[PDB]
Amino acid sequence: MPLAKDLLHPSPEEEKRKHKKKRLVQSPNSYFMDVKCPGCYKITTVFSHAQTVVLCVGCSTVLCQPTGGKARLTEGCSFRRKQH
Amino acid sequence: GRMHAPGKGLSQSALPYRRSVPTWLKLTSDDVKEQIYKLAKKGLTPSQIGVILRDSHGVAQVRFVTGNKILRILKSKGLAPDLPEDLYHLIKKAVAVRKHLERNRKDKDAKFRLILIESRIHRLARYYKTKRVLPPNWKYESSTASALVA
Amino acid sequence: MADIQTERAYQKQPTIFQNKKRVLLGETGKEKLPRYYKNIGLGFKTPKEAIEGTYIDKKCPFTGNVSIRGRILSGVVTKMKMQRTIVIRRDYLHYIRKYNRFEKRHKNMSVHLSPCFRDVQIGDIVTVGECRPLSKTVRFNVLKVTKAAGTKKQFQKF
Amino acid sequence: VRMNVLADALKSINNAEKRGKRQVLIRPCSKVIVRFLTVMMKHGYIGEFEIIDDHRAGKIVVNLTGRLNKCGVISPRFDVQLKDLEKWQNNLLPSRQFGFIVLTTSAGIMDHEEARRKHTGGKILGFFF
Amino acid sequence: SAKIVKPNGEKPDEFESGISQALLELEMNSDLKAQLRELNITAAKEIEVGGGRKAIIIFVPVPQLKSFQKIQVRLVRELEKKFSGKHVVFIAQRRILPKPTRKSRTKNKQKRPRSRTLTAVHDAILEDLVFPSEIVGKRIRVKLDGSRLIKVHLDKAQQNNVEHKVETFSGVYKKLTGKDVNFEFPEFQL
RNA sequence: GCUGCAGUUAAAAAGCUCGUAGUUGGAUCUUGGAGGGUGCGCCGUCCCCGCCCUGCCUCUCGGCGCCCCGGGGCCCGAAGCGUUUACUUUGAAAAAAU
Repeated sequence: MPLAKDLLHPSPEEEKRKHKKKRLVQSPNSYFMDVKCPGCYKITTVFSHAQTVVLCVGCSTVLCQPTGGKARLTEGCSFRRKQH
Repeated sequence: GRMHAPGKGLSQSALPYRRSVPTWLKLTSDDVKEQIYKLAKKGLTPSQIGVILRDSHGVAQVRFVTGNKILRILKSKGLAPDLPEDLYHLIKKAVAVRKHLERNRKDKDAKFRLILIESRIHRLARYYKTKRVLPPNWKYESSTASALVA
Repeated sequence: MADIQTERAYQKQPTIFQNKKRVLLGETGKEKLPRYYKNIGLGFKTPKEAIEGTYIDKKCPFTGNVSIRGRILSGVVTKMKMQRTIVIRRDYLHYIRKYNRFEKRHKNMSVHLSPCFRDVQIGDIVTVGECRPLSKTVRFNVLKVTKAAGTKKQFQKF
Repeated sequence: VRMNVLADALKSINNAEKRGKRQVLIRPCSKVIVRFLTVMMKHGYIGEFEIIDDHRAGKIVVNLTGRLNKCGVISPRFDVQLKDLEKWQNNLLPSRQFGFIVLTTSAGIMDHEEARRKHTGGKILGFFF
Repeated sequence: SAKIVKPNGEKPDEFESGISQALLELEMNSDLKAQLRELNITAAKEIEVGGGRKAIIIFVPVPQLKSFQKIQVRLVRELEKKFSGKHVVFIAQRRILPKPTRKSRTKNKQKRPRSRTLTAVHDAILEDLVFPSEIVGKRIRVKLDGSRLIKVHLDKAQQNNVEHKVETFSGVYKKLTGKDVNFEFPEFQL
């Protein structure tokens, strides 16, 4: 705190380190993804932290299990984010 | 911070700005309202519907893809149940604690806790009642509560 | 309605006379009771109930012999235990300089309530007007029922 | 919890200037905070400020020079009677000459000088010098 | 002609007539007709940009907008090209209701909807002036001279459709509210 | 000790928490030009004021009035008239003595 910051334009790096609620103007720190499993060809959208089992469209498969935080995606899987 | 303890803990959603979106979100109001109603048929709570919707199927907030909160959707279909859910789970919790205390008359901690829960209930009901949701004269009673929650 | 007349004495408005009479239909005559009313003034609409009604109430401001002069007050209805009379609670602010915050204070005021008003229910805000001593306690008379289903805490309908 | 929001904004400022700070981020802001920040601004006691729009209640960045000894808030918002304004400024202002008592009147949030000129009065918000 | 689509309580004309005709010109076509046809407009107003290329502002019923949103980009592209020398866009007429006083009188007129407030409406104007981008954030700057300026943050992607426009959005906005608006770009959370 | 007190150790925070009264309660709904007072020798200096660079409706009533076949409809003062207040502001009403 040396009488030097531009509270209005703070850096993206140290904004990105701060608590989601402590951010200049707030915003979350969580995201969505599309997920693959070769056998099917279509793609289920999933939330980064998830609580629910998420199962795919048809195959009783799996597609992550939950945790304290981010859902752990399951073994042989792929995932683009992603939007805006 | 916190009401019935000394806990401080800040913890939250952090809801998004962006006014509109998601944009990568196609589907439609049609779609998710059907989804909601069908889930609520199955007995699911609005909290629960919001979660399962969130993670399994694309719905960041049901509010955004439909100008209405999940509970309001339920109530408009005709799925709203008798008392609000928070009040339910409180009443249910005080029930389970009460059943445990009847079993174990020696547990003073439990007696303290039962009080806390119960106070939280009475205040919440006072609030719901003030606001018409509950008929003025609504009260939670051990005797009848057990019978009420199930 | 309920038979008014109820008591032992024949209830009637003074100096409003009858005379029924012979011939056909009615029979006598159809209304069978001439009724006399007046508007209180101060722009208080004399409710239909007063004109339409059978009830006697000398104490009534519209139908009865009482004049409304003096203070016109408003209060919230605390009690409607007594027949034809109510108790209203009047909140007011008391100013205390000696150091300065004044503290809410209240007074209850007994006030006669004509049968013309109904749904006088506790919680209702009401406008009463000063009057000649009706009874040892009662100085006032309910002139207008302010109402509201509002105060929502429930949903009123019509 | 929170009773008032102004008192926080003002204090935050005062501690900024006391440190030797030249900016602050107050939260959460309000029409009344803006109006007060504005009266301060007109007079010089702060530089320019900026209301950032979280989708919540707001956050303000004030850029401050250093002409500010103190900006206080009066709670509760006592009613003042035109010849209690004369009594207030004397209670809490450095010299008769300067510093402002800022109050809220039916005709706007204003410094008491503007109050005297309009010839209206009301309830006291706070002050500065 | 004038009767149909320039209506909304006044016939009128000239530009409204031209643009309407342009819509018809577009109407001949395929999928670039039938989808539009439903759409209708209340009025057009023209206001300039400082060196002197004018901007044309179009007014919509508001229940309509979702459909207008449906096309927008493609249509605006056509209107800019056919009608060139102008910045075209789309604003929805919104009602705005006055805050009651008191003695305004007050015969407690039916509540009113936030979705009727002057500020909310203005916010809507800002939202309408830019399009598919999104307003990421906002700030208000209090100038030394009692002035206020609103910094309206913008997204990033697809912006280009708006990039050249910006100045007009500022001017257009001014004509409506009398407030000053400024535009910026962000950042990308990491 | 309102303004304007002290309570770790000096006299003084209940062992702790629940809790009714009472008190206390987030953000957010409208955006120069001249008139009059006293200073300085026809000129001006310095306040104060309505301005430039937002009560609706009526049009139980009355009619300013607009259109229809005695029947109708509509629609400056006055009227309708107030959503409630607190507040504050401007008046009156405000014993003499003091």
